[PDB]
This record gives sequence, C-alpha cells and structure tokens, in this order.
Amino acid sequence: EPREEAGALGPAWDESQLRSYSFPTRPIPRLSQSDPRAEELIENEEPVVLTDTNLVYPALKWDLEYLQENIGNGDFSVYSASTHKFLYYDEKKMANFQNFKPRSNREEMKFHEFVEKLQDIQQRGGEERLYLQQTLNDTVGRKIVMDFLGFNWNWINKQQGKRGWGQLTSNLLLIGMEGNVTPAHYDEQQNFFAQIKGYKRCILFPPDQFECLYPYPVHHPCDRQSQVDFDNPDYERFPNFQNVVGYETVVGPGDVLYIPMYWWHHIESLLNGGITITVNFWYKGAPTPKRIEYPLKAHQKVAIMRNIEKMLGEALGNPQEVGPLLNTMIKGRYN
Amino acid sequence: EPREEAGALGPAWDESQLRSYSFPTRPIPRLSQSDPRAEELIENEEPVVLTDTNLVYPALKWDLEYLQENIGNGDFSVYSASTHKFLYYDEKKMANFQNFKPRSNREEMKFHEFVEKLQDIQQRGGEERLYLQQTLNDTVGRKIVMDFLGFNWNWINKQQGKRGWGQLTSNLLLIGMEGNVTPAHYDEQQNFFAQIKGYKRCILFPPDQFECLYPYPVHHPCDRQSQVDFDNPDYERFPNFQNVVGYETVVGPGDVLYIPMYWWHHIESLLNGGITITVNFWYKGAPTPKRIEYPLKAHQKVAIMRNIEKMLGEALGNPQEVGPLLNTMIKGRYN
Ligand SMILES: CCC[C@@H](CC(=O)O)C(=O)C(=O)O
Ligand SMILES: CCC[C@@H](CC(=O)O)C(=O)C(=O)O
Ligand SMILES: [Zn+2]
Ligand SMILES: [Zn+2]
Repeated sequence: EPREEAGALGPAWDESQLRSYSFPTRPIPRLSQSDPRAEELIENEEPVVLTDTNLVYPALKWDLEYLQENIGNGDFSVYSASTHKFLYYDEKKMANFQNFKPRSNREEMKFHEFVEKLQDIQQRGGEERLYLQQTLNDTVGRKIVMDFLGFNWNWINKQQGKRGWGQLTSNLLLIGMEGNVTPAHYDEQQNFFAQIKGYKRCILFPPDQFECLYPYPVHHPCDRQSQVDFDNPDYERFPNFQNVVGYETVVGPGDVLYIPMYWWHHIESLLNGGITITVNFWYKGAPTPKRIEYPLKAHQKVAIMRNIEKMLGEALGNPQEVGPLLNTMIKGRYN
Repeated sequence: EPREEAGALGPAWDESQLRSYSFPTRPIPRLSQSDPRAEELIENEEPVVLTDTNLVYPALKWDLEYLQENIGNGDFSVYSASTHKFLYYDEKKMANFQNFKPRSNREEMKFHEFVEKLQDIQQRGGEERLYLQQTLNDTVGRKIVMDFLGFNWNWINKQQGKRGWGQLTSNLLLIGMEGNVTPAHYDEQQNFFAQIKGYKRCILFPPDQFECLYPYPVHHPCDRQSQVDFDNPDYERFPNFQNVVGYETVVGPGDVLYIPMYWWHHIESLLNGGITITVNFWYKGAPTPKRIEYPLKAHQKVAIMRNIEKMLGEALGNPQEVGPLLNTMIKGRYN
C-alpha cells in the first residue's frame, strides 16, 4: 500500500496512478540499509528497496531548473514516442533485422532544448512523450560534479566489494514524463536504481520466469526485451504469460531499488505524478567461479541459451538462419 | 530393375524379394571404376555403385565353411533379435537412458559357435535371427590374412589420397540372414561397402533430409539412427517422413557402394536370398578447411546441430536436461 509523507502531507501516491495489468504481484521488501535481512537479500541476488542509503542525497534537490543551469552543454539522448511505451532497441543490431522500424525516435539535443521541447508540449497540450536517458560523463558542470562526488560512495563501494562485483560501468540519468513506461526486460549487469524525483512503479520477475516472458532473439534489436505487450497480451503466441507473477514496489525520492542482474523489470513513471528523475548504478557481475556448482541457477541457464544463439549465428554466418536450424534440431526429437 | 547373371543363369533377384515401404526412390548409378562420372560422384560426395573395382576379389570365394576353417579362434560379436530389424545402440550411452531396453541381444562367441547356432535355427525351423558384425583384427588365420592382403589396396588407397580422407578406421565383417534389416542411420565416416556373398538392398537419403528422418538425441544410445519405424511410420510424430525420397540399389558379389559420410542408409538382406556377406571400409573424412566457404553444406549443419547437443549436455551437467532447455529457447521465440 502507499506510504505516507512526513508532516501529514498525505499519501505521496494512490492506487489510481498505477496502470492495470493481467498478472498478480507481491511487494518487494522495503528495508533499512542496516537491516541484516537487506544484506542477505542482496547476497542472494533478490530485489530489495533500501530506504535510507543517502546514496544520491545531494541529487534530491535536482529539478529541471537546477539541472539546466549546471549540467553543462553536452549532448543528451532524448527519445520521442507517440505511445507511453519506450521499447529499447540496439542500433548496432538494426542491420540484422532491416524490417524492424522503431516506435521511439532518438534525438541528440542540449539540455535547454530538452526543457524547451517539453515546455512546448505542455503549452500546446500535445500528447507526444519524451524520455531523456543519458550517461553522466565529464561534460557536466562544476555543481553537478560536486553533487556526484557527494553520493554515498562509502556505502556502495562496500556493496561492490562485499558482492565481488566488477567495476562501476556507468551512471544513467533518467528524466521521463508522467505515465512513461520502460517495457519489461532484463540487464546483464547489477543495478542499484536510485530514485530522485517523482515516483516509479517497478515490477520485477525472477530469471526463472524466462519461459513466461518470451524475450526477442539475441540478434534482434530488442534483445533482452519481452515480446509480450503487457497492455494486450497475446495468449495464443505467449501462453505462459498467464503464469507470470511479479514483485512490485513504488520507489520515491531517496529510495534505492536493488535490481539483480538478469531479473526482468518493468518500470513506469506514475500517472499524473509529474516528471521523474532517476540515476542508476550499473556494475559488472562477479566472475563465474572456476568450479561450477550444480544445480545451475536460473540466470546461468539464461546465459547458456544466449551463448547458444550467439554461437549459432556466428557458425551459420547469418543470424536469420538461427531459428530454422533450432526448429530442425527439436521437431520430432526433443518435443 | 534386376541385373542378369552371366551364363544365362537368370535374374539374380526379383522384385518380390524387396520389402515394401511408403516412400519413392530413384536408382543409384552403377558405373565402372574407370568411368569419369564415377570419380566426379565420389568427389562430390554422392553415392555410386562401382561394379569392377576387384576391391575384395579374393573374398568372393568366402562362405561359412571356408571362413570357419580359416578365420581363426577369435571372438565374434553376434546379435540376436526376434524381429528382422537390428537397430544399433551404443552401450556406452546406455547409462544416460536407463529406460532403454534393446531389442537385439549381443553375444560374444566363436565362429564355429555362430555357424552351429545358425544351423540349429535352420534345423528346427525357428524364427530367431542372427547378425554377425565383427571388426577384422589380428586374430584371423593365415589364409584370411592372404585374402585380406589381396584386396585392391592400390585402388582404394588412391581414392583415400585423391579425396584427402584420413586413415582407414576399420573393416567390418558382416554376415546376416536373409531378410535381416539394418534400420536407417548415418555414419560420421566415409564408407566403401564391398558386397561379397548374397544381395543387399541399400536405400540412401542425402544429409539434407535430416528433417524427414528424425534421428534420436545425440546422447540416446540410438544416436544417429532414425526414430521412424519404416514398417509403420507414425506421421503424427514424424510428419516430414511423408516427404522423404531415397536413392536405391541392390548390390551383389563384386559390387562396391560408396556411402558418403553423413548419408542416411537403410540396408536389408534380400528376402529368401540366403546369407549375405559384406566387408566395409571406413575412413575418417577430410579435415575441415581453415576458410569456411558459405553457404554451408547440409552435413556441416548436421555437425553443428550435433555439437550444440553435445555442449548443452556438458554445460547443463545432465543430457536429460537438453530437451527442456532447447524447448525453452524456442517456444514463442523462434517458432
Ligand atoms: C534506460 C534504462 C533505465 C531503467 C528503467 C527506467 O527507469 O525507465 C532500467 O531499465 C534500468 O536502470 O535497468
Ligand atoms: C554394422 C554396420 C554395417 C552396415 C549395414 C549392413 O550391411 O547391415 C552399415 O550401416 C555400414 O557399413 O555403414
Ligand atoms: Zn533495465
Ligand atoms: Zn552404416
């Protein structure tokens, strides 16, 4: 249920701001960084919302006005779409599938241009949607650098060490409009998802629900994204989606959600909730141990399936032939 | 159609001695060793019956009496079955499938014991069937050694050189009863199949008919054998068997059939034709070239599929899990 803001300022959100879907869920635990149960969840690669890390405490003051003045004059990737769904697609893989035409259009612009184009839309009441997704880099201004350095690196660096993870891969700056949705997908890296402004509903599915969520082929641009339209699921093509069960939570300013590697997640900025701001923290996972302990974990089987698809594309000399060969291998032999 | 024996001795066989099957066929070419078309077929890895190689000319005099006196006192593998079908099974793989109970029973016996047990069956009119399949080795007697040395090694050694094949792997001595059948299967080595006594109907299918013949899993004992009962094909499980087209021939004494590597073959000793004797010649194929030329040949795709199944069994730690994972990879993603 919804949490209550301090100072009797009422519920920060209410259930009417959540989109409706076909599957059940149960809540992700919301715990203190000092709670041993929170450490055991992260250790066991299960999601947990940490409420008091102060991970991005300096960034809680961030809003569009502050950022525009201080984030510098670098280029920012801004996506546009006529729908609320911002399906991610790999442009490098767009050669393998010349019949894929994305629904989101990426435009590279300056931050003040992003703010203005957002102002125009709001002014003219248009229905176009924007999502700014840009990796933080050197080009940011001095005050953002100061904020960045003020993150709680003491806490997250200990997490990185305790879990044996690799190095910090990148921080993504995410600024979306109310109602924006990132469809279900999984990432190959560990993720601390640090909410700054507004509220995001996060729905996670463990890696052992691969069978229910039907990722695209590895060579398709939407590799790692679910083929299922959560708003109109085709149960004839995706029958096991009827068995999908999620882990759900709403993160607000100051919350950090641990999204373990290979865990599916569906992320939506609450309806009529204003703009949302997030910074994520992506780390390479721990190295695979020399002695493989059976039985394998679900995410290890996912990794095997990915490797098979990759190698089959290399060996055949064309990713389009992967499907036919795989069918030939199984029809009447393993099904 | 049937060939006519020299000396006006009538047709060596007639169509009534062939079992009836559901698929069409067209004849394998019967050519002279000196015919350039025969060399081009072997070069292109297509089957051909060579009528005049003299490959096993010294062995044409072989019969049971001669062999019993001279083949020595080594052990011979003799298979028994209540059916005409002698389905091959790998005993080393019988651990992976503890629910597989073979229909053929292997007994290790002396050659005179093989002749006697065959005599008893004939005497009592029993319906039990035997198939002697034993690799020729050092234990054979002096007269068999003389015959073996008299094979046409000049011709076959040139074939081995011209085609870049590996070394001779083994010679199999095959002695079966009339009506005996070796069900459809493919071998990973090149094969010159040298008929000595009696007649065998050989039905071959190219490697690109993998989809129609439904081999067992690689880890099953019947790896490389077809799952289709040629006498009662289950078209619900094996629908593409209705599209199978074979290459057919009957080999007699003095014929040599080139069975290219990975080509399916179904071999049956003609009905009411007496005992059959064959010696085959298995060679490792040429090495795979460093630069892979696309498009791939059919047998290369078969090799890829085999390797995937093998690696998936190693990686998962259990061959029984290969099927489930492969299904998970494809359901709703590549089909
Ligand atoms: C562009 C990726 C951002 C994010 C989802 C979101 O907040 O809309 C996500 O999927 C992740 O941090 O892994
Ligand atoms: C045991 C294998 C013998 C042979 C078939 C047969 O003559 O019954 C075959 O399949 C081959 O030479 O490859
Ligand atoms: Zn993600
Ligand atoms: Zn064979």
